Amino acid sequence: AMTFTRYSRLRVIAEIRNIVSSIEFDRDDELFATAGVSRCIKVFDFSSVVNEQCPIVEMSTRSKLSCLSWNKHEKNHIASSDYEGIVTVWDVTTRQSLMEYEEHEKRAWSVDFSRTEPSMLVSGSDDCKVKVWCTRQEASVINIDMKANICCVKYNPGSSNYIAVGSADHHIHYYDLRNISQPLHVFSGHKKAVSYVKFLSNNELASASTDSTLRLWDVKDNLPVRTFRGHTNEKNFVGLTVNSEYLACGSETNEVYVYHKEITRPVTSHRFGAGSYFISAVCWKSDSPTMLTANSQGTIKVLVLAA
Amino acid sequence: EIRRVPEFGGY
Repeated sequence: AMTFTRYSRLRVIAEIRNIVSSIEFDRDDELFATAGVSRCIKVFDFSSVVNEQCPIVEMSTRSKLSCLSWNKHEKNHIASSDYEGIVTVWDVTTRQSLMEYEEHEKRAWSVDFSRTEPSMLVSGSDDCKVKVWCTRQEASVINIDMKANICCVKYNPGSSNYIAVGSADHHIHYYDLRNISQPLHVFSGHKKAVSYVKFLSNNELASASTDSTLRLWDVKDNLPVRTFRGHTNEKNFVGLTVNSEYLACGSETNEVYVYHKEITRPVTSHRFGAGSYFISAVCWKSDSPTMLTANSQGTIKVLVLAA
Repeated sequence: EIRRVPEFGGY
């Protein structure tokens, strides 16, 4: 619950030396994948990266990628969302696109595979729609017409009935997919678009916004909890990743920031290393102090919180 | 610019 006193720094344990828009671990934290403007989904072996730097899979795409989400049951399956609006499910062993969902009419910023109903995935787009898909069906299962651009959609980790939707309207819309006529709750507090939403647990939701804050919310009792400050994020998608205790995000200062969920100012930060670069993607290795990070130059680092 | 977050200010 309170391990932050153990840590003062992030150590670099590996570096792979354009923009990486997304970096994500597979179901077992064995492989990770990167994707971005270069139209190539690259899969790396985490253990090889730490011990040694060539990807073990490279899948070319039709469009720049905005987001990746690995399937939580089918080890080899990974979804992507791209700038043409296409949501694709890939098999990293065969390299084939298994599904190409094409209903979005503008760039899709986000895709997320459900942890608990692993054939379900959700996407959000500049077309102001949230779409829920099932890997066994070609047509969307659920469509939510919203009023503003959707930057991020994330399933609750304990139930596929709930999604958090981060909107350009500055709010987080929390839906029960069993009745989409109204969200369960809409969380106001951010002053700019909500670029990411991520759950620490079934009841704890975090968000990032281009108001240079992260925020923590209680989705059991629909309460604001805490606002986190220190990083610079006024313009770009700079990444958000959370686990049971920690939030990490990028910064337009080319720094990674780590917050403990109980403390509003950073536990630590790391300068990536003249130029205006930004951190563009982050991903914890589950509840451990290890994290993947990447920036707008395409550099990837494996970092670990340390004393 | 490609990773700029959208801004919305309509109805």
